[PDB]
This record gives sequence, structure tokens and C-alpha cells, in this order.
Amino acid sequence: QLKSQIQQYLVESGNYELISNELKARLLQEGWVDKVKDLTKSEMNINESTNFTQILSTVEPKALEMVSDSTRETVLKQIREFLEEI
Amino acid sequence: TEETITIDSISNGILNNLLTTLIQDIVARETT
Repeated sequence: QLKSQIQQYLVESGNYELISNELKARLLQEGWVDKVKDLTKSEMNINESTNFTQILSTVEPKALEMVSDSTRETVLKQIREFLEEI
Repeated sequence: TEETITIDSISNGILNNLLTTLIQDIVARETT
């Protein structure tokens, strides 16, 4: 039916993974990861609980806001290449 | 109305997943 259809998806799987790799690099290069670590411990001190779910809700919303402007656009460009492929 | 912007919103969504994964990984490591 569609042997070649199968071929396309492996290229995409390799690209999505590719996109995830490069994103981690920009944030890590920016020390964004180092700031998030500091933010998690700050919220663990502020709140009695050290629970993952309770700590995740306080830290995550702000962390999404924190990502640099340049990182968003570049990754969105790369996500556009991937998205446009299919 | 190509509504091509809603294809663009899908690109942004994907990004938000990749971000939530990393945020979860970083928070979870410090927890426990």
C-alpha cells in the first residue's frame, strides 16, 4: 500500500529529536538551566513541601516565561522547517 | 482566510511541549 510512507516518518522522528537537541543547547548555553535549578530550590525553601507536583506548579509557569527571546524565534524557525516538511 | 497562523500556533505548541519536558526533568532531579 504505502511502503514509502513508512520511510518519511523516520526522517521526521530524526528531525523532531534533532529539534529537541538544539533547543536544550540554547537554554543550557544561556545558563537558563542553571537559573531554573536555583528557582526550584528557592521554591522548596518558600514552601514546606518538597513534592514534585506541588513544586512543579510554582516553578513551571514562570519558567515558560523565562525562555530568552532569541531562543524562541530560532527554535520556532527550526520547528517550521520540520513542520513544513510534512 | 488561509488561517495559516493556526499552523503557526501548532509550531509554538510543539515548542511548549519541549519546554515542559525540560522543566519537568530539571524540577524532578532536584526533587527527591
